[PDB]
Parts: sequence; structure tokens; C-alpha cells
Amino acid sequence: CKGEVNFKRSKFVKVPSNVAPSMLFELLLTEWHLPAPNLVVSLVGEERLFAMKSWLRDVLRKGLVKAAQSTGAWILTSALHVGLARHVGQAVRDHSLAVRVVAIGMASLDRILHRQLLDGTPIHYPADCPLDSNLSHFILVAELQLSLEKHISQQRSSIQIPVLCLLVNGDPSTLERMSRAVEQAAPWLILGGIADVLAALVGQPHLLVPQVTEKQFREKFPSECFSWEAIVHWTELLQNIAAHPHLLTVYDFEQEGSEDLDTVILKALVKACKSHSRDAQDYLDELKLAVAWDRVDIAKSEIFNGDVEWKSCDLEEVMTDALVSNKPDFVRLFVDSGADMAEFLTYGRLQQLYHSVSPKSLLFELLERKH
Ligand SMILES: [Ca+2]
Repeated sequence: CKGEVNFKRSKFVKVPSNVAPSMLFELLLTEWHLPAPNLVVSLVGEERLFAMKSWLRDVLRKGLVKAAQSTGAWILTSALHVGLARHVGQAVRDHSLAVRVVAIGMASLDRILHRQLLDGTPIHYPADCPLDSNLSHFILVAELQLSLEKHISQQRSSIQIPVLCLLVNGDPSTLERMSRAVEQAAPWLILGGIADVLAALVGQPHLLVPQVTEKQFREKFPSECFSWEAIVHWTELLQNIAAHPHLLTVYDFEQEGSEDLDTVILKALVKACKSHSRDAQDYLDELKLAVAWDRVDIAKSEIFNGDVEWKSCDLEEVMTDALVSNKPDFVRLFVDSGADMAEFLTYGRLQQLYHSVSPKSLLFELLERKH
């Protein structure tokens, strides 16, 4: 079901559970006419008591600023998540006001207030719970999000589209869902909340945590004391999760020696794709993203370390992209990677390059007037 909220209208798509993810994908793209996804970053952690220090908030702000600058992506921030997420919605709205990034409010309907008012045309839902009015879209209804992620990581010049999850100041309730994410072939990045526990407990000489989990749950958020059976279940859960480390990665941005947000993103992405397979056609999308960030160090060190083998045949599209974007370092790297200009350059390709002249340029006006 399609609906609009004249609040500047926000879209509502009825989300019946166990629906086809491809159906929702097609509905979103068609009805919303939004650009193709170059990246899909989904949030998994949000809490009202969750507070962000100035450093982590700034590196989150600078990161989203750089993301909206060149690449643009989709931030699957669940609506009706009142807390720190509303500030994120206001911030992304202000930064987009200042290629573009989009945010989707994939959220249920039970926790929303005035749900009967919107169920049965500006639906006024003024509640002092209601959803954050900073977002301009929503999907009205964890398994749905996981299946949507598994679907997006399967949609496919044969290019893929990356998908990543970013958790921030999570609660011990997402852990179960998090386990499914380990089986969903999706990379995960950890920094605030239970994230500190998951980080300090991911690398240990002892695989199982029969007693350290209790000490962690006691030292961290000691307001709620859970049952011992729950702690044993969650210890087994964390064991089964950390059984697969090559998809999970943690980094500390407060150490003052941290690399930029965009860097670790691509680092974890290539780390995941390396364990996924070694197909040259695989790393393409992420590689394109690297060009979008002008990141050459990680391009040469990680991608072109000699592990994967490159053939002159596949580099054509990415080389053209690097050329039109005016980034000579990557051109040098590619031509040193075996790509030969002698056979790549054709008169049709050369005309294409001329067809790629920017309209506001002077050469464009000169050629147009001459024509
Ligand atoms: Ca890939």
C-alpha cells in the first residue's frame, strides 16, 4: 500500500512480513524514481540512552559529509527509533541541504503511536511514540531487513553492488539478530554500547566464554541483571558468532591515531571479498568506490598485492571511468597493471571521451559553435 504524509510529503510502503524482497526493491525504485545504489550501509544499533562523544560524532559527521560529497549511498536507518537516530536524521537532512545520499526508514508499525490514525492526506501523528520527522521516507509494516540485505547483496559489464552494516551503541537484544548476520555473508564493523563488549570479547585464547560473559555483563550496563540461563545462551551465541572472524572487524576512532572513516570501510570490504572469492569481476564495484574516494594506497597494497590476477580485458570500463574523472594516479596504476593503451584506445572510444566533455567547459562551447 502506497501513502503520503504532507508534513514535504514522506512516502509510506506497506510492509507485510515475509514479503518478496525483490518486490519491495522494484516498488521502491519504480515509485520513488531514486538513483541506483552505489553502496548500502545499514544501521543495527540505536538507543535513547546512547550518547556519542564529540570525536566519534565528528568522525561520523565528516564521514557522512565525504559520503554525500562524491559517492552517495543508502543509510538503512530504522524509523521510530527515537534517540540518537533523530539527531542523525536532522544532520543528514542539513548536510544534503548543504549524486546524493538517501535514508530509508525501514520500521515496524507496532511501536509507532497513532498507528490507527495512519492506518485509516496528511496523517497528523503529533505525539509528545511518533517517528522522527527528519526523514523524508519510510516503510510501514529483523528478518525483513536481513532478507533485504541478502537480496541486495545478490543483485548484479557485470557489476555488483556492495552492502555493509554499521552498528553504534547497540543493546544486548540485537545479538541474536547479529548471529543471523554472520550467516548472511555481510561484513560488519564495530567501533558506545555493547560494541565495546563484542570487541573486547572477539579475540581471546579461550574460544568459549562461560564466565567472562558474566563479568562483562556486570561491568557493562549494570542496571539490568539477567538470568544465568540467558547468559549461557548468549555465551553460546557469541561463540557461534565469533566462529567466523573474517567478516567482522573492529576499530577504535578515539585512539587519536585513527585512519579516516572511508578508509576502514573499504579495508573491511576488501577483507570480506578476499575471503568470499578471488574473482577479478568481484572487486570491481568496491574498486570503483576507491576511485570515488581517491584512495590509491589501499588500492595498490590490498587489491594489487598480486593475490588476484588481472587481465587487460576487464579493466576497460574502470579505466574509462578513471580517465573521465581526471585521476591520473589510478591511470598510471592500471597501465602498470598490464593494461595496454595501444589496443584499448579506439576511434569510437576516443569519440566517447570527447562525448564525455563537461558542458560548462570551454571546449564544449567551442566544439558546439563550430558544429
Ligand atoms: Ca564485490
